[PDB]
Amino acid sequence: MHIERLAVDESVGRAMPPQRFIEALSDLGVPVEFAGEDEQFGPGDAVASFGHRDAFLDADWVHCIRAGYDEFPVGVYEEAGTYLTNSTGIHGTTVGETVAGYMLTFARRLHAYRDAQHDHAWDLPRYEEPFTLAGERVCVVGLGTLGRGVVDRAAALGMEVVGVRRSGDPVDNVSTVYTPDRLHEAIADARFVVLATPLTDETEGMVAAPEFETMREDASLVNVARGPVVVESDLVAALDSGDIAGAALDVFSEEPLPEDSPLWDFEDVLITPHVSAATSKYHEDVAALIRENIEKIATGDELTNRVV
Amino acid sequence: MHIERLAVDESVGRAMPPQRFIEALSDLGVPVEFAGEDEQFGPGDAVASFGHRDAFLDADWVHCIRAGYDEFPVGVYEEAGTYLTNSTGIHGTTVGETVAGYMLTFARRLHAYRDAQHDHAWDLPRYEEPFTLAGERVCVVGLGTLGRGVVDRAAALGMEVVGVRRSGDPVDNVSTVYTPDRLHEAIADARFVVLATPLTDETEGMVAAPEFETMREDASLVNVARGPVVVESDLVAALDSGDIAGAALDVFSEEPLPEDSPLWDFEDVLITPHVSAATSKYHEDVAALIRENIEKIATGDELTNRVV
Ligand SMILES: NC(=O)c1ccc[n+]([C@@H]2O[C@H](COP(=O)([O-])OP(=O)(O)OC[C@H]3O[C@@H](n4cnc5c(N)ncnc54)[C@H](O)[C@@H]3O)[C@@H](O)[C@H]2O)c1
Ligand SMILES: NC(=O)c1ccc[n+]([C@@H]2O[C@H](COP(=O)([O-])OP(=O)(O)OC[C@H]3O[C@@H](n4cnc5c(N)ncnc54)[C@H](O)[C@@H]3O)[C@@H](O)[C@H]2O)c1
Ligand SMILES: [Cl-]
Ligand SMILES: [Cl-]
Ligand SMILES: [Mg+2]
Ligand SMILES: [Mg+2]
Ligand SMILES: [Mg+2]
Ligand SMILES: [Mg+2]
Ligand SMILES: [Mg+2]
Ligand SMILES: [Mg+2]
Ligand SMILES: [Mg+2]
Ligand SMILES: [Mg+2]
Ligand SMILES: [Mg+2]
Ligand SMILES: [Mg+2]
Ligand code: NA
Ligand code: NA
Ligand code: NA
Ligand code: NA
Ligand code: NA
Ligand code: NA
Repeated sequence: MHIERLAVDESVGRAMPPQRFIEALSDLGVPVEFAGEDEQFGPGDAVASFGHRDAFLDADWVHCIRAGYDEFPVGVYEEAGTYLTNSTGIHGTTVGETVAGYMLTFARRLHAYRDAQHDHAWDLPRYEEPFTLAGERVCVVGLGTLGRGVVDRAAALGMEVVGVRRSGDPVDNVSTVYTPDRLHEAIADARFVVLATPLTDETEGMVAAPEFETMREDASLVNVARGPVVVESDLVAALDSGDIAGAALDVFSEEPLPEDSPLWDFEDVLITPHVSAATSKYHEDVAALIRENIEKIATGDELTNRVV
Repeated sequence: MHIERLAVDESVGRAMPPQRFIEALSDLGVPVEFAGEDEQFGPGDAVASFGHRDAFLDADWVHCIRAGYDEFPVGVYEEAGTYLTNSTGIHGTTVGETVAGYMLTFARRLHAYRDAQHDHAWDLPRYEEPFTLAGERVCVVGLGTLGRGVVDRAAALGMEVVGVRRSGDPVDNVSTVYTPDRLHEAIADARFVVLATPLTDETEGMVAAPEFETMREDASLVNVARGPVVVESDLVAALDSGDIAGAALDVFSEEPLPEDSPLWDFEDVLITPHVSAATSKYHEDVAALIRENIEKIATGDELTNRVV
């Protein structure tokens, strides 16, 4: 096909300033322009956006600036003949680092020390509290971009790494790969269980009371996927009961996390506001995907990360 | 003529429960006995201690359970004929992990999110705040056990690593090493400056107003060495002025850090209570060194980590 301009929907501001992205693409080979929420599109238009608007169905191509596309109506794009791509592939370093940071925070007790800092308290941990990630086990559920970003960093810190993916096939830096059939075996002996799957009707509610029972009482859950992969109320009950020790949570069933959620108040819960992938260079990272697909369009090659 | 007993001074409790350590020393071939602060010593005694007591100068050998021995009067041990060893070599994984945790905390803004957690605030970072360690520069000052623990993990996370040591000679995972006379060159372009030297006459007050001026305004100091390597009042002044952005501090010129230190109150300072090396297995890690040196002394070999 033939792209005549890239419209940058104002919604991209949920992850990056639109002007930074626009200017980053000054040499793309088609003009790039800010688009407000009430604009119309037509033949030749590509649109980069955070979320979906029905107006985009008059464009030739929509690039979702997120990895997760579970809030796009994929069926309506098919019918309109509008291509849809996502941003999978670009979040491995940011998420991987964040998750390494969560794990090190728990091992080295940094969050407890931060709490004490507010009170000007020189508070020493219990002797049994501080440990090293070296030699501890992590299970990574989902072994795509996010999961591999986590795996690589965990392995380099000397962790024992296992994980779960649909094929069960070997993955670089993972000692043992399990199919989803064997989730309970995969999580049972892990100090950390990390969720890195898309939200689909197959992964929704995957981690609930029975999984928390299976998990070690000294283990922590990490959710950087989507909130509804966990049954949130079961997680609260598990934390209350001591079925698991704690959790690092970047995503929730309702975001922003409501103020009356019990999750805020657990010492060994870390709440982060859907920012495990945040980066001051997100504009460059998304721009690279746009450049790639503009080359594919020019040459008549299949688009990267095409959803429909 | 042999070591006939190992006394465990009560001061070891500053780091680990004494009876955990005593029980870890059950293999040794000499009895292991708790010693209170009024114990007398004599020929054939070895003593494991946190700090110095003049009573130890009647013993044959003191093992300091810390890496840093700056609080010991090394001069008087020589005249008394008492050997003195330290615990250098066992803190690379713990401190390396803690420092990686500090740097990831700053990059990923985890400390800011923890502050917000207390307020149930879903506070989003400014676009420029979150970054990745990958591609950022760290300068590690001191390239022994602690500094190489730091370096190896920084390198594995994709950082650019430079550093300083007395000889200025190469070190694995350090792309450029500088002599101490080139400290300002080493630190000038670093996003993180990590201190990992002993406290000596040479290093006391190494990092002061001129060093904070040279450092990038966006840089963070990490001190896991000893407080007095920094001129603490100059660090406060630099943070007030914005000469640097912040700091992760495990050690202080007075410990416990007084409740009225200005350092508690900076958002981008992390205070930790001299616990970057804390570990639930410290008793095992130190016992290994004791076993090693009991065997060295028994056989007439040079002692490991002999100071005097
Ligand atoms: N928190 C954040 O800011 C953030 C950032 C990016 C992505 N995400 C979320 O993470 C998801 C994954 O992103 P990605 O870029 O790694 O995608 P990806 O397509 O590269 O990887 C997905 C992986 O999940 C696996 N998977 C699917 N169903 C599974 C199941 N039932 N059990 C186990 N594994 C299963 C796949 O087989 C693959 O290994 C996104 O869909 C999005 O929801 C969150
Ligand atoms: N925070 C903690 O809990 C904790 C734990 C262990 C050690 N420490 C401190 O860290 C210090 C270092 O321990 P280590 O085991 O790494 O010691 P080490 O002897 O293995 O290494 C010391 C390093 O510092 C370097 N150094 C000395 N003078 C220097 C100078 N003027 N400029 C630059 N580099 C210089 C040496 O060349 C060497 O590379 C200890 O003496 C102790 O004070 C703190
Ligand atoms: Cl797969
Ligand atoms: Cl040296
Ligand atoms: Mg508006
Ligand atoms: Mg506690
Ligand atoms: Mg189940
Ligand atoms: Mg608990
Ligand atoms: Mg609360
Ligand atoms: Mg702020
Ligand atoms: Mg100077
Ligand atoms: Mg500033
Ligand atoms: Mg205060
Ligand atoms: Mg020998
Ligand atoms: Na991917
Ligand atoms: Na460990
Ligand atoms: Na459990
Ligand atoms: Na050493
Ligand atoms: Na970076
Ligand atoms: Na400066």
